[PDB]
Amino acid sequence: KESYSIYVYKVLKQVHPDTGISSKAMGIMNSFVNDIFERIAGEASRLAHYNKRSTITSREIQTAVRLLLPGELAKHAVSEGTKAVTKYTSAK
Amino acid sequence: SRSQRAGLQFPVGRIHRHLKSRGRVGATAAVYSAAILEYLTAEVLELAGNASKDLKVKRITPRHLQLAIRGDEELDSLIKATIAGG
Amino acid sequence: EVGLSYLMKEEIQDEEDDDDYVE
Repeated sequence: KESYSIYVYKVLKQVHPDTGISSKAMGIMNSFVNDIFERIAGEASRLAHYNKRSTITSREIQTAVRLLLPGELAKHAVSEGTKAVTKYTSAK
Repeated sequence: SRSQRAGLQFPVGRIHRHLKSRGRVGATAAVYSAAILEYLTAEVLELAGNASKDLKVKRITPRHLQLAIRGDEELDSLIKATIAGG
Repeated sequence: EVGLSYLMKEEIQDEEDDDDYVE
């Protein structure tokens, strides 16, 4: 487990600039991030176990997202992940 | 930073170290993971904050998070499967 | 610390003493 509160709060300021969050709601959001990330990371690790030298790249995360997220959430998440990787490889 | 290069708020470097802690692990796997966690966080917080606003309060509480998730079949199914263990 | 399973309680009754998260 890792603390993601600062990041959850930065995103809250983007979406609802003048809205706060209670301590218990932030605890639930930290559990949300950690638990979803554990499922993503676990599925990516399972897929990488099939790779000759166990390589993990964005493909294993994309395939995990498609398996784990339902319908439109998966479509949007894939679009967000692909856009972030495109930005990352194009920039320094 | 890797997060700035990716246009993200979520911590790409820390996520990359977590993936390595569990073979070559590309930084793109950490960028893609941070992007999907940031996307899901933004969707949940926006819907919960809209429930807070409709209730004429100034903060998100666990009940607003529950109202958000219950009002979206995809978020409800994702949380149900996460709690179940997939 | 609050588990994600908190969301699957029949009906969450918000705690009066649920302090504000502080940046």
